[PDB]
Amino acid sequence: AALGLRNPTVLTFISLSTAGKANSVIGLCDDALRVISKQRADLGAYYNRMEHAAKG
Amino acid sequence: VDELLKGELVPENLTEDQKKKKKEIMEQESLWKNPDFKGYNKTFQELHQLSKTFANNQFRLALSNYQSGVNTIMKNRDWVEQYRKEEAEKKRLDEKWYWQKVDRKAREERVVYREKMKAKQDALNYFSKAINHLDEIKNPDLRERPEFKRLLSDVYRSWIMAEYDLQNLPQTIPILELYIEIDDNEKEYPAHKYLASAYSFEENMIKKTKGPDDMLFKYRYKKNVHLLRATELKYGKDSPEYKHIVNVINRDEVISV
Amino acid sequence: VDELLKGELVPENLTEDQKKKKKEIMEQESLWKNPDFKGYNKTFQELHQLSKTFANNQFRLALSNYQSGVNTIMKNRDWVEQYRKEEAEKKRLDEKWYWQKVDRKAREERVVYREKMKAKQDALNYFSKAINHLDEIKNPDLRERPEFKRLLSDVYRSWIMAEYDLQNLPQTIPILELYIEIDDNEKEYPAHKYLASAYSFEENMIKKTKGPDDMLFKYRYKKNVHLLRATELKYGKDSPEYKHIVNVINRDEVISV
Amino acid sequence: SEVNKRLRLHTVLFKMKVRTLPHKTVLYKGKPSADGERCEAADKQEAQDNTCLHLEVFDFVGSEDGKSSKNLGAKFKKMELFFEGSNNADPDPRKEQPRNLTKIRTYIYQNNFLLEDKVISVIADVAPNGEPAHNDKIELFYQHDDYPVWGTPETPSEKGVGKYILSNVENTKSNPIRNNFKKQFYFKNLDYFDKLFTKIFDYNDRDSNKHYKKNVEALKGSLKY
Repeated sequence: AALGLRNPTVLTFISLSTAGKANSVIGLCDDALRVISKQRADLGAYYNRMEHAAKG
Repeated sequence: VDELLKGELVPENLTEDQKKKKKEIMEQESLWKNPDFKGYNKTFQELHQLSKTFANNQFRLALSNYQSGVNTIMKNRDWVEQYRKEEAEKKRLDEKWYWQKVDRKAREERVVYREKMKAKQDALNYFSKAINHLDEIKNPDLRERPEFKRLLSDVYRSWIMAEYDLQNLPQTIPILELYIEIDDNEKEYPAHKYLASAYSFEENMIKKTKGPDDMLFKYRYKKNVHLLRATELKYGKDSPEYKHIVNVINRDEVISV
Repeated sequence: VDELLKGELVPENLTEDQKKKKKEIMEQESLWKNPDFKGYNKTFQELHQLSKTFANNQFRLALSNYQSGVNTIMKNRDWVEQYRKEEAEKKRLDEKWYWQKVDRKAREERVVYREKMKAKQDALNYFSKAINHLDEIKNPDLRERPEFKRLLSDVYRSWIMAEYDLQNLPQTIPILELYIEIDDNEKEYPAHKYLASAYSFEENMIKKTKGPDDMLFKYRYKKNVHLLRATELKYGKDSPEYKHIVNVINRDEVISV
Repeated sequence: SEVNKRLRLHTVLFKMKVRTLPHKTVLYKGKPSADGERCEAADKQEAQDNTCLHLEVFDFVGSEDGKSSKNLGAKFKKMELFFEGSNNADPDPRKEQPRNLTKIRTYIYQNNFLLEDKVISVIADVAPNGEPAHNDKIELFYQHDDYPVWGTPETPSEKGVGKYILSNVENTKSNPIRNNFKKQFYFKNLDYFDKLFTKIFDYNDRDSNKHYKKNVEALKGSLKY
């Protein structure tokens, strides 16, 4: 639901069983990838900062 | 008689003895005034779920979402009409063959279809929020009020129509059966026209995937019952359309001789 | 005739000579009144276990636990009935295929089944405590009172039904044999119905683990004895069902021509 | 206090079948026995001839320490209500006017096994209705370790021991015994049983509602085909 692959109200998730549906999922996965990629960047930034503090 | 004209579920403000009770209770609460108090046991504070102010806010929350969902449907219809108008008025200086017109015309159909389904999805989310707000009112006394029955039928009708356009036919059956149990909604032929198609989808899926025969008969039985009822409410009994449907239904079902 | 109407075992409250005797004993205790006296030799103080006051408290201790055990079963059934009602009365807005309905029903059954076994165990714990309390009443005269049998029959009967649902069939065999010795409890067909299944389980374990043939034949003999008794009690002799069991037993049992 | 009038409303229980009772609570109906001291059980609990209510609540000694199963003793407190006159001819308990109270009896029991300490307190109010202040018609019996024997009146030379009436109790500003007896115990004693009597009636009456809903609900199952 948080990644946009599901509806946080209806609770239906993405489907590929139709060619027209599958083409619009490509954009959905592009957004979903950026959400996961962003969060790992936040987690990576926290680790790098804490690494300096542990060194200091 | 617009039950939604005032935009509320139940009006709120009599006995001198009752007004005496209200005086002493308000005095009691003033002694124990603690705005930061939070109850570890929620049972007593959950009694507010039965209050008229609680039901009032729930109705106005559901009413707020319903107007949003209808707006999406109606604003979309405006756009499609406007979109087609603009296309016809622009100059096509590079089109001298009939097949080019069909190609240009085909794109507009896809653009129109793309926006409609996007708009239908927005409305269904808006309608679905309104449904949950209506279902968290625990007082049957307030659920029988004509204001509640007006919006509850209005919400379901808009939800069903949006759902059918998204081709989610099997989900309309549980809602439609609750819809035709409110006031005189069972007398509406469109409510039985949708259930005629929705139950036919169920029968086809059971036939396609080869399910049990018991479920096959149930969906066929329900399909013919509401197909006939919709025909009667629109064309009247013993009418030429009614006679045709009975012949179709008689052929469709099993008769023991 | 509710034997447990007053909620006690024996009535507690006349000869002039006995009235004189009680007077001097009360006088003797008055001189030697010492609440701090703790008897090193517990033998004399243990004579209190043979009194009527002792049995009254033990009977009400077992009665208190029986009500807790019965309440556990009754509250569980109400919860399951309410749980099924609530599930069918909510909206499955993301459910358009019949296999989703099958999956939804499966989850409900797993929840319902899990709650039952949790309730059976808690109810069983209460029943066993009642069993312990009744067995520390050391007066055979008080044990034979109609109030004692009425509670003991209910405690034994409830324990057997709870333990059987937990699939612990062998533990119920000694209790059922205790059960059928109380008044006309042997004239109940369900008591012999339970023994028929419980002894059948014992024979299977001997057969499965390749135990002694002596234990194999004993459990087979006990199974056929109580199987036929329940058939006679519920269906009577010279009935089509009764003649069926005789054919089945004779087929199963060893015959010496 | 007008709490005694509330106990008159509990005459609907005679024609109401008792199928639900609280935990460790006993309630049955009957007719007065010899001397009218207590209530005697009735073979038919739904007969109109019965005029006595018998309510009893029991607990165990040491239950505040979590040692109920240790069998440290026993205790029960019971209240028996007495009416006058036969009941209404109709068998419907829902409609039943309040009846006059012949006498209100309160019985207290407590027997501690380890200390061999038994206390029995008996209170009989023979004029529940008729005058707010009727201390001369409030018989109190106090037995401590089987002394004095049952039926022994309180002697003037030995005050407080045995059967006596509330009038002899002093209520001076130095020793407000009568004030404490009513303010602390008696008022709450009557209020406790009053709610319990109403609780039992409401529960059993509620049971009849469910059965009516059961038949209607089972009928709706015929509409599925």
